[PDB]
Amino acid sequence: EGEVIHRYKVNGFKLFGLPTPKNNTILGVLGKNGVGKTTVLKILAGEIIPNFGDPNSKVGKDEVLKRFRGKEIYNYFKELYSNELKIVHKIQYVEYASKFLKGTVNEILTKIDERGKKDEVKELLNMTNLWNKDANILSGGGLQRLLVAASLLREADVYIFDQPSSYLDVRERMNMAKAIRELLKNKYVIVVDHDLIVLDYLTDLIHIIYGESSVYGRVSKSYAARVGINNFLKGYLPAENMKIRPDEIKFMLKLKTKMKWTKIIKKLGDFQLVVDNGEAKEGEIIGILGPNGIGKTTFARILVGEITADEGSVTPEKQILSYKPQRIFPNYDGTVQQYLENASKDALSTSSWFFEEVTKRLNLHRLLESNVNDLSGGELQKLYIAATLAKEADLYVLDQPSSYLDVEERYIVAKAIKRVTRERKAVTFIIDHDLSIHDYIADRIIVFKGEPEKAGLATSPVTLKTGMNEFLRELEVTFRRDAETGRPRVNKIGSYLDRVQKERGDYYSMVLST
Ligand SMILES: Nc1ncnc2c1ncn2[C@@H]1O[C@H](COP(=O)(O)OP(=O)(O)O)[C@@H](O)[C@H]1O
Ligand SMILES: Nc1ncnc2c1ncn2[C@@H]1O[C@H](COP(=O)(O)OP(=O)(O)O)[C@@H](O)[C@H]1O
Ligand SMILES: [Mg+2]
Ligand SMILES: [Mg+2]
Repeated sequence: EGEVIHRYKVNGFKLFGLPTPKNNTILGVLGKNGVGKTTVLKILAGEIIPNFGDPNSKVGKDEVLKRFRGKEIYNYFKELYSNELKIVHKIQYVEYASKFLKGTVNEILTKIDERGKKDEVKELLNMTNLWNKDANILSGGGLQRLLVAASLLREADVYIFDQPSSYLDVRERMNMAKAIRELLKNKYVIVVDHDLIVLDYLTDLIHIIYGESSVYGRVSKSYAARVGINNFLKGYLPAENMKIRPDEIKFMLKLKTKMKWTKIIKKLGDFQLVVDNGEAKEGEIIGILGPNGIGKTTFARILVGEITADEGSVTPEKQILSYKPQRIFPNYDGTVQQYLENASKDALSTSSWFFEEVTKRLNLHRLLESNVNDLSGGELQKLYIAATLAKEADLYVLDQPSSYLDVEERYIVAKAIKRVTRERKAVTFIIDHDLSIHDYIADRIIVFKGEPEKAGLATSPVTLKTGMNEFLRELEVTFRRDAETGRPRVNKIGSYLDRVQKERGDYYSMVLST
């Protein structure tokens, strides 16, 4: 019911509504995958002409303008279609935007530097490492930084960023958010992202897109950024009168050592890793965070006996472990069902707590006939997370499980990790680059500091407060608690609370409504 903006094919996905871009404003778009976020951006960018639900018909620009006349969006579209707007679009699929890239990072950026901001962006996005590398040879994260950089250098009216936090480490995400905020004043900016802290930093306004993945999406009205993210956490949109999730994502709610490790040293070629002694309690979640190339995965690999430490040990030396590696690939002949059944009797019995909380809530129950090699990154991720979690263990290690996940699935996963760990009185280490995930479920954290590729030093497990304080300080940002949802809120650099908390040394504030 309502007015269809676009439909790709008969009986296919349909989109209802569009957000209006606003000048001198950063507009966030948020929702689970498969609901039309990328479609919305491509419409806004002028790459797709809305067909108003008829994929047979070739709608012209004139027709689109007649259909919008009187409405909020008309004027944007008039300017778009009358070629009065220069549009920059940092596309979602960065790996596809790679095979048309000739030359080094420096020379690509030098070619397109229209705003004389090359050197500025180099600094802001910390690109000196990438500087004389071939665009062709770049990893996910280097490509993402190169395209975001390239977008910042362009002189344009509208800048569109589809998921710029993908492949970025915790530090890079924050730098990218600072860079966009700083360099794109007095422009139309639209951003889609699944990292809530990135969105919170970047956005003035927020639209939620909700619906059923691959069936339909509807765009909410514009909310003030803070409110929009809060309604998303509550899972309720007041204006639309819409329960978009049956439960809420709540922050800040309310003995024996199961394992202990000495100082751990590991040298790999050039890179030296040092990890401080520590211990973990039964039921406890230790988040691990730090930039990439710093030894987090090496540390994971030491804990699972894949790599031997050069000095130091973990007691007890042999325990039942369950491991979700960072690098995920289809390595199995059989179905999702066969793979899950192999892992646990629980995982697929409609009878257990697991099936409904994890399996079903991950929507893995819909992929049972699929064989593992058919699955997308997102689906393999959930499959490996679910399998890992279904196994009865003393120790769980999950490496970057939020990669490939949308904004909903990461919190469903987060919740599950907590549930399994506490249920089974186990230790869980989770490495992740989404800071809200840590805030949401980590009981203590380990911070990795140093120089990517050369040296990493990791602290013992400390309180979120103790670790975040030191981590945020280096990163030069301050966090407070939102009054309504208790979610972390990042003070925009320069802001009222930002310089005061900075003087106090209170970078990670546990105070409500700061
Ligand atoms: N060219 C297309 N033809 C048919 N279906 C498409 C096409 N492009 C996207 N879709 C579908 O529309 C839905 C919404 O996709 P998209 O806008 O990319 O979602 P999101 O960005 O929110 O993940 C998904 O079903 C997607 O596969
Ligand atoms: N087997 C290895 N041999 C030599 N160097 C390695 C090996 N495995 C990882 N490295 C290097 O060690 C550093 C630490 O990597 P890793 O533990 O993968 O970091 P993170 O998970 O923090 O990104 C990286 O620079 C990586 O290239
Ligand atoms: Mg998309
Ligand atoms: Mg890693």
